[PDB]
Amino acid sequence: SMCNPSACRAVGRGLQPKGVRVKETADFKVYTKGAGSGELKVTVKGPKGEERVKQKDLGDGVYGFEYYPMVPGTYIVTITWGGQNIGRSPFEVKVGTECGNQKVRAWGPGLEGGVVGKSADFVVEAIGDDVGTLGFSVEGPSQAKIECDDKGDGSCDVRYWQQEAGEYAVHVLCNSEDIRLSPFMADIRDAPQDFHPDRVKARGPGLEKTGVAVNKPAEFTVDAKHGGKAPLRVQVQDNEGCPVEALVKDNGNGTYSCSYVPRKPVKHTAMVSWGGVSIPNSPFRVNV
Repeated sequence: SMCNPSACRAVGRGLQPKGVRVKETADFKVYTKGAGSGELKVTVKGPKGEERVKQKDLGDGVYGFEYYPMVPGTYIVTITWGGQNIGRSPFEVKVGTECGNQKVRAWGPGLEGGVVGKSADFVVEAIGDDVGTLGFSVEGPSQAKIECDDKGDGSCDVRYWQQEAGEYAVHVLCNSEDIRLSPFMADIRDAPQDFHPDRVKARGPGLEKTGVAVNKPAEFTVDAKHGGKAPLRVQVQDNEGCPVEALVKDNGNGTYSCSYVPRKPVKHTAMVSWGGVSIPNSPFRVNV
């Protein structure tokens, strides 16, 4: 027909051994296209026995799943294609209690996705002023090379590099415990041919080191004519973890007229990724 479970992949935060906490949605996807004629079965076993599992057909042999852990402890996720375990099934998942006082937060394109052979980066900035020890590790189809530089500013930049497509688990640890939402599931894509995230320049008043005022429409342009075709993502937030609104007008030629309005003369951070990869100079730290 013929059944071939080795062509199946099971990825998602709901399958990671550590990091998931109670009252969180534990999500994961299963890829089955190309695995021949078969049958997918997903079971989640917790300390309370059977766990409810919501399934959603994502098209093209991809199926999304969500279970909702309520009590800490060990959960087992069994994923089978024609009676044979898929990938690393069964998955042992240790669900923790509600996270305590967060001393640090993390955001950036490298926590959500990236491109093969390209740098996947994010930033980890301090909450308050109680200093500790930050830990980083990345698990996936290949061993990523991690680099992070303490900046004293309280926000230190983190980068990891790989050369294999797939989903990676990025762990940010504060005093040897996964911070909230850690591990972060990054979807690393294979590089399009014409796509050059390098050379995607973003100039403008809204991105300069100085010169941005509060309640002013701080604009900037993202010229990307020789960068292939790939989605543009603009994300802005202040010194706290609070996002502020961005507006991205596709001007139709390959350039973009981007706008965001700050609402505090406090330092904002504007991240511009092209095809899931930080363009040069991003993260833009703007003294608004």
